[PDB]
Amino acid sequence: SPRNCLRFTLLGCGSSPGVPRINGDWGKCDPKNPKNRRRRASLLVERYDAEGNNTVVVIDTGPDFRMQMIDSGVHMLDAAVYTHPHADHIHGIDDLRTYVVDNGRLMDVYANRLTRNRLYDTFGYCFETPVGSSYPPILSMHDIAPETPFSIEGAGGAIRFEPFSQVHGDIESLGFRIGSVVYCTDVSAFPEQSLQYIKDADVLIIGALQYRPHPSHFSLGEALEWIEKLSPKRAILTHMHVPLDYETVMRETPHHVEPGYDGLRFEVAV
Amino acid sequence: SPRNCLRFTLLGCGSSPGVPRINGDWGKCDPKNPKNRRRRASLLVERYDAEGNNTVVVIDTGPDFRMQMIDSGVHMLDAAVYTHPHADHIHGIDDLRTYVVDNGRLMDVYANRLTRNRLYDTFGYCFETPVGSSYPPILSMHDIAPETPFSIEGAGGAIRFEPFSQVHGDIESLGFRIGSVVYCTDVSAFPEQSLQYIKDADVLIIGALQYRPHPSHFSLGEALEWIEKLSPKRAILTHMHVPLDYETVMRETPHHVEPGYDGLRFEVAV
Ligand SMILES: Nc1nc2c(ncn2[C@@H]2O[C@H](COP(=O)(O)O)[C@@H](O)[C@H]2O)c(=O)[nH]1
Ligand SMILES: Nc1nc2c(ncn2[C@@H]2O[C@H](COP(=O)(O)O)[C@@H](O)[C@H]2O)c(=O)[nH]1
Ligand SMILES: [K+]
Ligand SMILES: [K+]
Ligand SMILES: [Mn+2]
Ligand SMILES: [Mn+2]
Ligand SMILES: [Mn+2]
Ligand SMILES: [Mn+2]
Repeated sequence: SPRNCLRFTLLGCGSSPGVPRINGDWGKCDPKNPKNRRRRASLLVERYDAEGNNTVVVIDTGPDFRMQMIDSGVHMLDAAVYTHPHADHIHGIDDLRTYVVDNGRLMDVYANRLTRNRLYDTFGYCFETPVGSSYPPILSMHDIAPETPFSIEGAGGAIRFEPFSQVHGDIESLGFRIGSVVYCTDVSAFPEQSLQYIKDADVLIIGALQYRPHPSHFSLGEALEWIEKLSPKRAILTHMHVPLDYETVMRETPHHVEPGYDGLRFEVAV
Repeated sequence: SPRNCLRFTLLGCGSSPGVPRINGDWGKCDPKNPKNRRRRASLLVERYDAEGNNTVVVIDTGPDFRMQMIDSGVHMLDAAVYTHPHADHIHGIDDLRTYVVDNGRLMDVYANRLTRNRLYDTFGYCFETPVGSSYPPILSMHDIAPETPFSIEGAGGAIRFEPFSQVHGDIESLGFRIGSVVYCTDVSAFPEQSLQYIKDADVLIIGALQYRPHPSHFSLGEALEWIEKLSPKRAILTHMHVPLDYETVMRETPHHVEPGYDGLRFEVAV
């Protein structure tokens, strides 16, 4: 059992349609390598104390959330933190309901104004019972904003997040630093003020969609450029689309850089 | 390869949180029997011609839709038909996008007014590009209503659906007859006018949630009562929650009645 650590699990490392796409398209990925089967992008963040008690926080609840949590072996949850309101990051939100019953209290969720306002539109019944329904709400909303740290409490002690702004095509997404681990998905550019949060990470988890440019995400080359500038000790690529084959990308990248895979898990000192 | 037939695949046969729940709760289900692992409720409907060309229609696109379609081995889709606007039946809707690209045209979806109006609220971006976005819409909406048959065209020939009203707790859901196969999920009572569509089926797929009463679904006993009255040649139970173990329910039910399982597949004459 883990003790005296943060533990991170890469729940999903795929692009918005997953790998393979729903039509069975693997792109250039080797279908025989299980590491190329990719769920939608999400990160589990845990803190364990000396006795193995844990605080558990998920970053994003996409459509794969339920299977991600089942397969993680972690059976409790303290909070959900959201990057931005795109389908692949939010459409598994209803599956928070079981934990509300287990915990006997609303699930604390964390989101910026843009994300929160879209969740209210799309998933109002999670916040407020609509006319003609008997379903109680399940979520308790908390604001977050770039450059304002926030902490989530739980049985393993507090987990402190440092959110920051990312450009994501035509909208803003959030990245987060947790200790010396940084999570940057759905990003096409980093604003100058965000650099302090992303440099000198022990582990930088950074989105690299594909080889060719895309308006909303870094290409592999752009991600590598950023990794060279930010000098993380280790980098892990995420939000990888069907052009990016695990073995191939492993070869093409520096030794301290690797494509992620679903279930990739590591512990770090608190 | 299939020929000259309708083919039905039970894509999912679970209750709204799946089996096991996200917290790893299997209830009374034997976790060692793969048939007890249940995705959210959905049915694939295909028509094959003499040369093996197919028309493909899905009933409901819940969170498991992508994996359901991948695992089905069927890599194309002509339409989606919706029963009612509950999370477990609609929150995988974004994953229709790949087929829109493949088909070069909007995905035809079919829904009653209640369902359509909720989809417009929750998933507006699928119908109409919102302010500040460049994402084109992906869906083309068609009305359906109880007692009004409708047909979907495709490469395998037309598939004719006969929709009818079901009581589902505080709302209405739709059931459908396709030839002599009937699909009745999320139903707590059948209105008198719907009986003509449900009697004398070759195969009746009918929701049975659990043993104890529930306001929104038939219990196993209630489902069996209905099966005795409607005299289907074969019945398959669906939308089964964690109290209902496959082997156990198999024993407890008449020979012509069985609990479903994900991937359950059969062909019938056109
Ligand atoms: N919930 C939501 N999803 C959107 C919206 N516009 C696009 N999407 C979906 O969000 C995803 C964008 O994927 P990305 O390439 O940023 O990972 C796709 O699944 C796309 O269909 C929107 O306005 N709301
Ligand atoms: N999309 C949507 N889902 C709902 C609403 N109210 C309840 N739900 C969800 O719909 C499901 C109801 O499940 P049922 O027991 O009918 O299979 C649960 O996942 C529940 O959280 C609603 O107003 N809209
Ligand atoms: K490498
Ligand atoms: K039986
Ligand atoms: Mn994304
Ligand atoms: Mn995005
Ligand atoms: Mn349901
Ligand atoms: Mn329902």
